[PDB]
Amino acid sequence: NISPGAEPLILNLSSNIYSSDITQQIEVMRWNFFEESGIPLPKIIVNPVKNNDSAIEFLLYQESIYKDTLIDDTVYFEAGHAEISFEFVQEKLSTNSIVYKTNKTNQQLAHLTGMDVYATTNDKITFLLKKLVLSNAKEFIGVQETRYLMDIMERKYNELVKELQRQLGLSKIVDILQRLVEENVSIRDLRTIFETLIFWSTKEKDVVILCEYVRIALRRHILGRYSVSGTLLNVWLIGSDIENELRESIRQTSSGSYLNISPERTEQIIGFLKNIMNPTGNGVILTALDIRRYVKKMIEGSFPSVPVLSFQEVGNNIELKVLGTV
Amino acid sequence: NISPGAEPLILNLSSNIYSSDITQQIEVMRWNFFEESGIPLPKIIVNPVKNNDSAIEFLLYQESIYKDTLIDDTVYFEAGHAEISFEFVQEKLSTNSIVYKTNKTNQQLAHLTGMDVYATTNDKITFLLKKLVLSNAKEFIGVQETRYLMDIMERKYNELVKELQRQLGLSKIVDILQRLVEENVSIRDLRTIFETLIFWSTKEKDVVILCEYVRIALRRHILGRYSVSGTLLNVWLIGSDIENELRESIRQTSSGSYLNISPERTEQIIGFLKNIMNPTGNGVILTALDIRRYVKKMIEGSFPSVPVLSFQEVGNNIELKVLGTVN
Amino acid sequence: NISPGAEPLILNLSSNIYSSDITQQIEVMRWNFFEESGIPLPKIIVNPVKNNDSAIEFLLYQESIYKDTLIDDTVYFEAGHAEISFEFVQEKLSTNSIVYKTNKTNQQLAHLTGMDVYATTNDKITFLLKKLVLSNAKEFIGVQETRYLMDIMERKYNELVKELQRQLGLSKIVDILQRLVEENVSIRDLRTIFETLIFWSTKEKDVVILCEYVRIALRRHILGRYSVSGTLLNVWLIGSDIENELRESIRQTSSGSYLNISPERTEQIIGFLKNIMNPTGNGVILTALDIRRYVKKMIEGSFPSVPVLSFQEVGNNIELKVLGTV
Repeated sequence: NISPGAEPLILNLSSNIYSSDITQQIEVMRWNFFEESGIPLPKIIVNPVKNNDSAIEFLLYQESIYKDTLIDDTVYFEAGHAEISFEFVQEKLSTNSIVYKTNKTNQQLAHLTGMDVYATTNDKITFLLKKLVLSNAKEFIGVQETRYLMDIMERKYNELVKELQRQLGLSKIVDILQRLVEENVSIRDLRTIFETLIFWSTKEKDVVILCEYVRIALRRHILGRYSVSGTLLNVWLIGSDIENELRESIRQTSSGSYLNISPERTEQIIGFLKNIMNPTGNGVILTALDIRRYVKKMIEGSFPSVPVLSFQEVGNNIELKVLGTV
Repeated sequence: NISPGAEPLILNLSSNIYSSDITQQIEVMRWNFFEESGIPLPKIIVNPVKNNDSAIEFLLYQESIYKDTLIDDTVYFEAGHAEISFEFVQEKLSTNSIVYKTNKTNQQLAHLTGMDVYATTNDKITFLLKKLVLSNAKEFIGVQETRYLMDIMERKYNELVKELQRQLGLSKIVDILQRLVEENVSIRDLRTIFETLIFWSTKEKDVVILCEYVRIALRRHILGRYSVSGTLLNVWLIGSDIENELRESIRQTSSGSYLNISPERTEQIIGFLKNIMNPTGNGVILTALDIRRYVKKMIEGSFPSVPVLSFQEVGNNIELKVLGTVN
Repeated sequence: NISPGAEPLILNLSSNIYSSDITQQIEVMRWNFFEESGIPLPKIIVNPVKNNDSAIEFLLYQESIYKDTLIDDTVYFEAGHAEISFEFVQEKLSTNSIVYKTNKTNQQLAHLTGMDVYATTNDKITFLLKKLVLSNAKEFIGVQETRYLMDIMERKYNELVKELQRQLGLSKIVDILQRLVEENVSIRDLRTIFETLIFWSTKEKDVVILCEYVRIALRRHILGRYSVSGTLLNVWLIGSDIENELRESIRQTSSGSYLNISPERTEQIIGFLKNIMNPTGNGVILTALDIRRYVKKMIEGSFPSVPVLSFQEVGNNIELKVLGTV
């Protein structure tokens, strides 16, 4: 018979690479993703393909998102605040995500240096899967999933849900939760989010503004991720001249808001930042609340995966180390 | 399966320090906190960590709020109206709370002087826990907890609750109770609070104003905490010039009300008070009702944990001893 | 588990003073208080403290209202219309109440003179308890207690209650009953009070005015308390000049009504009265209805516990003896 709709996630593995234990390991990855992101992923379907070409493929709503061949001669790795190590190879995984590859001979030096390394087939598969999902997180949270987070969360917190439903429309709650996952903020702490929306729902009606109040209320989550050992934050600044120019350039229409700036000046502004920033990263850009969403959307696509915060979200209690200013 | 939301409180203890009796002792601390604050805390979860580094950590809604290592060479203490004693070490526990540490050799002198001292692992844990909770009290009282205080409190006082629900909206009751816990006022006496709100609900609608009438009605609780032996209160004053200047500087917007004053003048005003006040504390600042909330929010962060009262909340019956005035 | 709220009344007694019979005697005091005041007190909790310091303490809604030590060398007494007797010691018990103390050796002369004397532990406790409650009577009558007086009082008088509920709001009935207990008027006769409010509810709406009509209707209770043997009333008068000046000084706002008079003139007015009045008391001050509530609130705190009546509440049938005029 006919199924409800396109299957959400399918993994095709050549039978050379396939194994009977990967299903259980994948079911374990779903929990780690939910506890860190607070996004409940659907059930993953894994199909063995009766070919021995060592190929793999990931399908999102039955469209191919990634296809490649696994080899034993190489190994994938991840590095934190640690220093750069020789012979690394960067490869793009999506328009907004990149992974690091190396020859297996380099394995122990990275492991000894403190880097995390993935070498077995099940590691490589699980690593690629989690990075591909994080890149498409906005696709997994919509009307039917929002309603599921509210059906749970009413077996306890029952009055909090009733009050929220009376103050905001369900279609508005969906837009707020989507803007948070778009920038990797975690939505695990729902009562902080719902309590903050109930309080401001009567005073403000702009969905783009409510988003920033929810971000300020999540201070402990944001600082606990980007700061080092909770005591210091590395920073780059935009400066009063560019901030003033950008603040004045704002425009709006029924479709939304945008900036009236030329492509040349935009590329120049980006070029200044590109020249000042070190390729090692490990830093953040601070800005005023009025321009933050536009500065992020402007920089997006050039040296992506760099966080942009604000002087209100970041508190006065922490220490700031400045590494440059545009 | 999936849990309702982030767990409210988790304590991680290295298995060297862990013991089987601490759960029961923690359950006893919850009662003492409820009777003094009137805030009902959720169930605390304690996890043993199979490491022997003597480390501990507290998680609030799964984010780390404090992490440290316990040692046997030092002891924590608390002092009331008593005099200052030698070799004390101050250490910050949060942006708005500080604790005093000392070497174990000093234990009996403080104990003999009348100070309270905490030395065993269970004491140190329970002491740090209560101080961290008091610092975050505003986080534990919201929409779902307010509704719980009203479901209890209707098995008796049933008509009082019906009248309150008809006069005020639940979201408004939540803002009032939060402003009280923000300044350590106790919310244990709910009928005094509910009776006062039913009386003024028609005459006044500003939530920031209703808060002050509830404070005046709680006179016996406030005086019984800061006065000495119920007979005398130590005081510092703001004076007519600064009060008049501050009263005129008030401004407002849809987000709320604020003061139009320069950072330099603000720092100077604070500097005068910082110079006049003695490091021992044991005193209070009196002010007019119109400026009290702003004076508190202004001084906050510089020499914190100093109470600010008013001439209407404090009665004419008690005696006032003045220890200085800003000019 | 969690109790409804702060316990209304708790008595802490040191084991040196505690006894197994005081509970029954306290339960007897509740009846005497209800018949005289018409206010139904909650159940009193008595806790023994395992110390022998002879100390006692009273807690009102878990806050300490009085704390002291009982001794055998002294005795408390009360005197009516009788003359002043030697060696009395006055001590304040609250902002508005004072008690008289004496050495136990003086016991029989006072007893013989006709004064009432309290000497045993149970007497001293019961005497202090009743005086502390009368001082705080306004705290024991509110929304939940008013509703209780109306649930009783409908097993009979059922139509009277229905008519009252249709004419006045419950929050308005609470303010009227509180103003009566604030000035020691008894609320035992509820049908006289309810019948008077049903009659005036349409003609007058000011809660401060309805209070005076209810006082006039209670003439037999008021005269039966302050007059001597029902035939004569001792009086002090304000006079036409001060009454006229006070009548003109009235002002009002949303919070209520008040007098526009200087502190110096206020202290002078009080000083005149303080000089004319004899320390023995046993008298009353008469005034016009328009100023009575303000004159009481003005004199309050200086030589308190002195009744203030009016020419409408007091009838023309009784004889008046004048002891001075300001």
